[PDB]
Amino acid sequence: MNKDLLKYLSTAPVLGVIWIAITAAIIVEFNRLYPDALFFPL
Amino acid sequence: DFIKPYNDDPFVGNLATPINTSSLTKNLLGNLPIYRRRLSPLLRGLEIGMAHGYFFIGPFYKLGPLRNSEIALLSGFLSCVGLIIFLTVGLLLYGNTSFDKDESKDQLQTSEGWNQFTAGFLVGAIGGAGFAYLILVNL
Amino acid sequence: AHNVKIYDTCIGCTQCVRACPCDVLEMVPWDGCKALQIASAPRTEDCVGCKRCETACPTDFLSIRVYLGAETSRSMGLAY
Amino acid sequence: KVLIDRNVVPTNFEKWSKPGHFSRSLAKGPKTTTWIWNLHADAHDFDSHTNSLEEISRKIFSAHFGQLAVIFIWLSGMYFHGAKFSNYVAWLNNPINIKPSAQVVWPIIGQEILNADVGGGFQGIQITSGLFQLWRASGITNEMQLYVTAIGGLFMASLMLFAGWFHYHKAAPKLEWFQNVESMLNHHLAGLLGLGSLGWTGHLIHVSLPINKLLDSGIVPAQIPLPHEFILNRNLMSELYPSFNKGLLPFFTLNWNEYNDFLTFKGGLNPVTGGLWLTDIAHHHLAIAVIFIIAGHMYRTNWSIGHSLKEILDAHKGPFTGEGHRGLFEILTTSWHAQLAINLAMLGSLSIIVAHHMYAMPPYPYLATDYPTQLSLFTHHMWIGGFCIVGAGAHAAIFMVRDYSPAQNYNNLLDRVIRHRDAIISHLNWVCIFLGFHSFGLYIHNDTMRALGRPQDMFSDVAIQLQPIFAQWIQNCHSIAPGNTAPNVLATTSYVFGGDIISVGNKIAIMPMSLGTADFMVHHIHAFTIHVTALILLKGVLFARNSRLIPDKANLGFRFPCDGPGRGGTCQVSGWDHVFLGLFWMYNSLSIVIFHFSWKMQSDVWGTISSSGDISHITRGNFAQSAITINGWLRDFLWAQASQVIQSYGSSSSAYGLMFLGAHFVWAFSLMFLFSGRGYWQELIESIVWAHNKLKVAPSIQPRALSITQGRAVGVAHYLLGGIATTWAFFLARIIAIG
Amino acid sequence: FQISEDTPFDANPLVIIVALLGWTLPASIPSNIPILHGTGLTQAFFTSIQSNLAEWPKGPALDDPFWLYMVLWHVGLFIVLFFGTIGYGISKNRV
Amino acid sequence: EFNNLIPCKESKIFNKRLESTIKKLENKLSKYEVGSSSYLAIKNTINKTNNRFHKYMESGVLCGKDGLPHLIADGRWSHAGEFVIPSLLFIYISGWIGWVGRGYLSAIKNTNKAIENEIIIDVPLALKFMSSGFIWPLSALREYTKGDLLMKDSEVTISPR
Amino acid sequence: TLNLKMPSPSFGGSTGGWLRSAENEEKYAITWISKNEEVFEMPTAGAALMRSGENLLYFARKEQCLSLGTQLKTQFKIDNYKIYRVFPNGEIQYLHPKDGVFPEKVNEGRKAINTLTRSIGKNPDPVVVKFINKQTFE
Ligand code: CLA
Ligand code: CLA
Ligand code: CLA
Ligand SMILES: CC1=C(/C=C/C(C)=C/C=C/C(C)=C/C=C/C=C(C)/C=C/C=C(C)/C=C/C2=C(C)CCCC2(C)C)C(C)(C)CCC1
Ligand code: SF4
Ligand code: SF4
Ligand code: SF4
Repeated sequence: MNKDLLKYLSTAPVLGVIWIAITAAIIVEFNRLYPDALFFPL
Repeated sequence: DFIKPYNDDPFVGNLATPINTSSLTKNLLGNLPIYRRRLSPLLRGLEIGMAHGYFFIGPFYKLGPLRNSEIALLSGFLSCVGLIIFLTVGLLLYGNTSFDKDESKDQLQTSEGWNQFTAGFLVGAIGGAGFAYLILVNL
Repeated sequence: AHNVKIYDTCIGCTQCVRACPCDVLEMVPWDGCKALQIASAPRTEDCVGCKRCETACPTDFLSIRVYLGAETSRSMGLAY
Repeated sequence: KVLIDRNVVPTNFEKWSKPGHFSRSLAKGPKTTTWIWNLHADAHDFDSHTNSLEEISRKIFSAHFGQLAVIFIWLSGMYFHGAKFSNYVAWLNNPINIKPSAQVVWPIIGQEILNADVGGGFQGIQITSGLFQLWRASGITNEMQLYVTAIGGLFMASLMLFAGWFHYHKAAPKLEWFQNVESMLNHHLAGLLGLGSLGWTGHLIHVSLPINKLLDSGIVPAQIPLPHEFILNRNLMSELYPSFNKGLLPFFTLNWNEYNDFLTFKGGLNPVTGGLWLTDIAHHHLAIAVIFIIAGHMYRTNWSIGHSLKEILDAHKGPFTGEGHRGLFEILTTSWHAQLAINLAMLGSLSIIVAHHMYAMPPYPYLATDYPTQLSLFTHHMWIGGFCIVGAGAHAAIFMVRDYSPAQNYNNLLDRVIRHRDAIISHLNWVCIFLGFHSFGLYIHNDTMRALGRPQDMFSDVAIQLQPIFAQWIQNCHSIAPGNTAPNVLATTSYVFGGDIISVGNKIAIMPMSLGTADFMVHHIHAFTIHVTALILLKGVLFARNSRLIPDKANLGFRFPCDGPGRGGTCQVSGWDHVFLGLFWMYNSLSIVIFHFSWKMQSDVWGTISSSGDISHITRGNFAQSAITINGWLRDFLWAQASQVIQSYGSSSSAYGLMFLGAHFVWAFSLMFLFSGRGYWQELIESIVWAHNKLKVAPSIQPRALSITQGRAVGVAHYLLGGIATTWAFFLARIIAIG
Repeated sequence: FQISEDTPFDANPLVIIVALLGWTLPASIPSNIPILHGTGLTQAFFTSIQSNLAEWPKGPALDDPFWLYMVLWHVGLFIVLFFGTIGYGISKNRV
Repeated sequence: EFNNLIPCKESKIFNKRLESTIKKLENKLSKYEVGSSSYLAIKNTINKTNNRFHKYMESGVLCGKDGLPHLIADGRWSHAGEFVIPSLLFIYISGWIGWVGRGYLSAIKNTNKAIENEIIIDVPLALKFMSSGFIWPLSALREYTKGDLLMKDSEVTISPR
Repeated sequence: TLNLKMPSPSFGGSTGGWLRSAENEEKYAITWISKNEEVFEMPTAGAALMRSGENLLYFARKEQCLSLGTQLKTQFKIDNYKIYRVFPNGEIQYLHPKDGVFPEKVNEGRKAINTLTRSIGKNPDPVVVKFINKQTFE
């Protein structure tokens, strides 16, 4: 893959957005599949 | 063309325009009591007082809190006198602080001159208010 | 008038003098630095206290310092 | 002449990983976090990147294609949401009893509550953009037509994106091409506006007219022929509009009166839909098309005929104005900022005209009795107008700092304006004080008199009256004009001026708006707020280059925080700082305009009618007696109408409750920036940096407090966002409940 | 008369006379619209003046055609006066 | 203790909340046709609501007189899931983020691209640090005892006093 | 000496010029020599026409004169300008360039005013000058 493009994908805002979006997705998907966890079940 | 430097001096902060330097403007201002030639400060004050006192009664008479009463006009007159006294004290305070021993050649721009003008304004103004009352109380 | 002082860390770069819009400052001969000159403030009666001189000064901390003081018509920058 | 340079700029990603390549100052890279903010702030300040007017012009032209691409994607999205996620077809069948919706939320963390019961078996967010009414007027009757329009939008977006790339990287026009202002005007008048209007007339006559006539007669949408049927089978048209039997012969022989069935001059409103007659709209566009195509033959291009813009300008000089318009042609063909200033002022002013004209002469079917849409469209277009006007001030000031020269402006109108700036600003200062006292002062008088138990001493319709007699007289002229000064018009331009109460369903579409003391008072508030906004912006422009305080201000530039604490203190002297302050006053001004609109319409216009004919207004005519005190606005407007937004939790309007609070938060947060200064913040950051250095976790890009100017920018941006979004939430929650 | 500091101005009252005749004549061409009756704007205005002076103290009502006549008539008079002054100014080499 | 509280399964207010919530949803459900997308959406909300209330009932979370779950965060282990266990989870994750971020910062300072690698991340280098976070507590503890965690007070800049 | 009869640039006038305080407190004069007629910007706003030869302008503030001076130097390469303070009583002080040479250029004869033989960090604490007329920066 093109090195200049890869360098662009490594810039702070691009990595910032991608990483936050993945994190946000993980939280969304946990809450979509295991909803309403007010506490750890034990 | 019509707009020119003021007093033929382009670096003074003013312009000569129709509003400030036309013949009509110069004729009007020159003959107003404050500027008019060969007037004493007392007479300047007297004429100014009369003109102002006369018109002061209208707002108080027609729009004051007693406008709808039988004594509307008298309330109007007392309100003027009240206003006139405050304005006179203003004039006293202005003269007291603004003039000292400097006997300028204008006359009016002096302690004594300004005191004559203030005397005029007071008597003129109560007079003019008085005269307006007499017209209105009849008509 | 404002007080302007020049301290002995001056490197005689002239930038404060060039920055000053009221001609308060000038360069005078000196032995203390490689440039063989120091800034001077002989006309502080004309100082408006804008602090452009301090902005221009490269040394750390500053070599020129403006202490705002008693106001006059000159210092307040009045054209009326 | 077409003048171009080919293969100018290579296409690769090399510079994408070199932030701030475009600027000499930024290309060296950061030493400090200030650099990160500067990168964004300076990205589109093209004339700060280069001195070449040719280079600047090329970037602008290409950026414009970029903007058009974005607008096509947005437009395409609206159509696609119409096609895929809306109750458009259901609404088409029953527009009085179905709320439009074209946004549906996914069921996550309980947010599906926001899918409201809008009717037609549908659940979704109720929209207020007026798209459904637009699409109905266009003759769209099914989701297939929306899908295809959406796809066409994506095609156009891609075409704009190609043109942007092409005209920057591959075939960039020369400066001489851009300075062809005579040719540009001819093409934009005759071509863009003229042919645009003619083309739309074509759609109106051949598609909108028949379909809407059938819809309004009560034919079911699915039973109406498709648009092309009316084109191919003329008899379908001639059934509806008999003059189509005569074809195009009346046109070429100037027997234009033959077409008076589909080209009308009715005025008023369609009684079925409560919108303007489409036959009037068709005639409007035909007339406009003719005028524009003629207008676009004014200027000289490649032949002997036409005017030189320069020659026109140079001739207009009189005894009061020195060299007159001499030198303006050079300004307006060498300064993009000067062009932007004019064009923002006019575009903004136009948006405001659109707001007023669309509520009073509702052009779309079922717009007038969709109260949420009426309120939304007026408010939206007022805001867009305000922001553009403040922008005009910004770009007028930037011109004065960067592009003005004395040699170009010797004793012309521009020179003569700046030579009496003290006379202009002093008088505007006075008129603002006068207006402030004799407008807002009347409300304070009234509050005081009513609190003191003296209603007879108030300025009101039932005490000391201030009747807007001139506005009342104009209303009367407009009401009697049909068949008089407008002899061939059948009805008023607007029922707002007088005449009938138009109703659709049992909802009032439009009716006469009485003007009394409360209307007089609020009009002088508008005069006041607009004059002050003008004062601030005008002052910024006229004193951008210098003042008695700062004789060399232009050298400091457009955007600088101050010139130090001397001369008494010089914070906020720059042109930029006048825009900053002007934004708050524009915000203040337009807030009162939209509040006036909201309350007046609910009190005196909108509502229900019985069969007997008894009008019941939303707030029952309380405007006349309540809108003449500040307490009345606080109580009968803000407190009373906030009931909807404030009681919205646990319902489909709960999003508005949340946005209302969220917007109050952003507003208050703005004050941290506006009321403080960076000296405090830079010192605080020093202690925090100490802790990071101690733990060997300090960044090499050193943390700095925001610049003085950025602090101000952040402050006003949060103030506006918070303030405007609060009103948005307030308005929508209210009007969706009661309207 | 000087329009400014040391600037003599003509102020020829023929301009006013020519303007008044220049407007009043064509404005007296008759019309067919109901508000102007079968007369022109000049006649309509002059008639409304008479009819309103017949009720000396009582001023014209809002809805009286007088107001429309007055404004329309003055708009036309003022346009001719305006261009007339500029025209005379061109002839006198004000520019 | 906690006499002002009661288990949510024993709470009449908590049960009434379920009843009233469902009753509202079933009224909303009656406006739509059986089988329609709208109908199925409302049914999913009804099921999700029932699941939530039953889950809390079976948990042994305490309810106030408002009939809402109240959490105990004093340290007692019978309520560990309400705060202590979430807390340990948070500390483990947040400490990881901090530790790997601190490690990356230090790595790039020992290069010529100390500033460039802050705005344009060296992604391989970053992923190496991110991958190494799972034993940050021990790493951090050893670094502390080695005297590598902290700078001396005399090696950090300070202002006049 | 100044020379009050020296001619001025051509200018139609503005409202930005001097007011009463110039007449009865002090005003400033700037003179210069230009090779050719040329348009320049007034620091009080507006375009004015520089005469070829001698030019005299009056301003309310010293900063206005110096601002014009800087414009003359930068834009027109005129470095022969002189600035004077003019009192109502008729007295005239020459101000700039004070000794013939611009202040930015070192010149023997000048003496250091307001210099201190220490760095800024060696000033005494405010408490030490409490109840005496000294300043910490003296
Ligand atoms: C700011 C606008 C405003 C206006 C227009 C009014 C008007 C009024 N007030 Mg209200 N009032 C106001 C604000 C205002 N008020 C505010 C902010 C408060 C504080 C809460 C009040 C509290 C108040 C009280 C407690 C009372 C009033 C009362 C009144 C009435 C009588 C006042 C009077 O006699 O003045 C005297 C006026 C003058 C001496 C002169 C006015 C200015 C002149 C006309 C200007 C002329 C300029 C001229 C055109 C220049 C031409 C020059 C050239 C041609 C020569 C009047 C209706 C009284 C009342 O009874 O109400 C019915 C009363 O009791 N007011
Ligand atoms: C704090 C004390 C105070 C008092 C006792 C008053 C009293 C009054 N005010 Mg109010 N007023 C005040 C503060 C006060 N004011 C302030 C701070 C404001 C600004 C918000 C106002 C604004 C205001 C307005 C706008 C109006 C009043 C009016 C009135 C009068 C209404 C009752 C009436 O019907 O008389 C009718 C009035 C008369 C019969 C005339 C009485 C005039 C007296 C005799 C003049 C005396 C002047 C004094 C002795 C001069 C020397 C003082 C100083 C130079 C040493 C009453 C005299 C109304 C009024 O009528 O004023 C003329 C009115 O319109 N007031
Ligand atoms: C690896 C990054 C890192 C680490 C280990 C720390 C550590 C610390 N910060 Mg700092 N901080 C950081 C980044 C970091 N910070 C950033 C980016 C900012 C700008 C927002 C700050 C702003 C900040 C302030 C204002 C304060 C601290 C304080 C502190 C101390 C107490 C905990 C705290 O309050 O955090 C609070 C910090 C935040 C809420 C900011 C968000 C942290 C982000 C999410 C971390 C960024 C991670 C980075 C992008 C990962 C890339 C790694 C990858 C390339 C491998 C602690 C020494 C406090 C202190 O001095 O106590 C003594 C304090 O008042 N920090
Ligand atoms: C409307 C108009 C105008 C204006 C006007 C005016 C501004 C007026 C004013 C006026 C006035 C404002 C007047 C006044 C008067 C006054 C008088 C008439 C007085 C009198 C007095 C007397 C008779 C007496 C006195 C006395 C007495 C009683 C006793 C003791 C004291 C004395 C001696 C002082 C003009 C022209 C622009 C234009 C046209 C229209
Ligand atoms: S503060 Fe301003 S005026 Fe004073 S010496 Fe410094 S630069 Fe000159
Ligand atoms: S700027 Fe600072 S270092 Fe340079 S000459 Fe002035 S005081 Fe000395
Ligand atoms: S307070 Fe801030 S903006 Fe004002 S003079 Fe000082 S540094 Fe400049």
